[PDB]
Amino acid sequence: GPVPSRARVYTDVNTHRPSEYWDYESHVVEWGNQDDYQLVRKLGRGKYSEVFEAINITNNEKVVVKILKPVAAAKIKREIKILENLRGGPNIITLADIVKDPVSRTPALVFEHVNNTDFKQLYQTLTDYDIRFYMYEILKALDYCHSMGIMHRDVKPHNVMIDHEHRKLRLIDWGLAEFYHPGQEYNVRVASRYFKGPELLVDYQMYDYSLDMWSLGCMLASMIFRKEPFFHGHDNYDQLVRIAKVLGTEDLYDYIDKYNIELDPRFNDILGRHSRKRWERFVHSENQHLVSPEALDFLDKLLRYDHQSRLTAREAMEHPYFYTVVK
Ligand SMILES: CCc1ccccc1-c1ccc(C[NH2+]CCc2nc3ccccc3[nH]2)cc1Cl
Ligand SMILES: CCc1ccccc1-c1ccc(C[NH2+]CCc2nc3ccccc3[nH]2)cc1Cl
Repeated sequence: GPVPSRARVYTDVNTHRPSEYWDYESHVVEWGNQDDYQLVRKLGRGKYSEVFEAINITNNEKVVVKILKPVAAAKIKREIKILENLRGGPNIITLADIVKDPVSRTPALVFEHVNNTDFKQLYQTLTDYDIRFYMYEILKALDYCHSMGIMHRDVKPHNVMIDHEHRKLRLIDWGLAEFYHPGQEYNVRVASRYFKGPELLVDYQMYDYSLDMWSLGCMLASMIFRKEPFFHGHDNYDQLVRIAKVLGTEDLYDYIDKYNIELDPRFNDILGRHSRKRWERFVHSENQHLVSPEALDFLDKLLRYDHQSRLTAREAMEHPYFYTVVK
């Protein structure tokens, strides 16, 4: 059987919490008044939800309304509990209300308003300084939820809202989030395929907060190397092959040997052998302005097969990549 694994930080935070903190199934949903909101314009969507800019008529304030489709609606208690637990934390989206549409029986989550800057245009414009600044903002959100015994499990650009005018960031869409309990075996079918950590791709269920740190490295790699997504797999097996063509197979087999992981028996024909690529092969004239030895050293410390060997969110914040960021 596989060798067990525990987080190297915030391991015991949920054991010292009363059961009401993490036992989301026992939480009672206090439903607000849906007549308190007027839908103004669509901001965007997801496979799980329809997102709108709205007005809260009880205080004439702009709000964000997330209408949950049945897939997202199934896990509402867990999403609500996690949002309530993290409310007020650094760069965490603020849940303002929970409502239901009498006509369709569909629920919706109401959030604080975020004046979001263009998604497909933020990726193209952020300077070297901006990337460092915003990465540090994400790390504040990640260290916070991890410290509160929660794994986001869906870190990607679509789940990060940026108000570039006010240089404000929010870590959003906590629908896939989970409470970390040491020794617990989690479902690996979490997050987008592109941002999945190798622990998920190899069916290593006993994962932890470090999964978010892999996803954060995928984001950074994509940004500095101007390749979106950075690991573009066709399916879950191929996703690991894409990772292996950059990180090499040798470190991958050391990882599976360390935890005694069993791969599919056709593993040698699917994965084969691949050498570790040097980060310099991804550095060209058009992206060299985003690359520094500190960016590469930081990246290398996030994109590690061994989930126990990646920087934690707090250690990532001490990295020299962030020295030039005004604090
Ligand atoms: C390559 C990603 C990245 C790497 C390093 C630093 C920042 C970012 C980033 C982070 C976030 C965004 C903006 N993403 C917007 C996501 C979004 N907008 C929405 C609007 C409505 C509903 C959901 C929504 N999700 C853009 C970017 Cl470029
Ligand atoms: C049943 C335990 C077992 C005993 C002996 C040999 C293999 C397995 C096994 C163990 C796990 C799985 C499913 N997980 C496969 C993970 C995986 N992802 C890959 C991506 C690329 C290449 C191989 C890959 N294998 C399938 C299997 Cl068959």
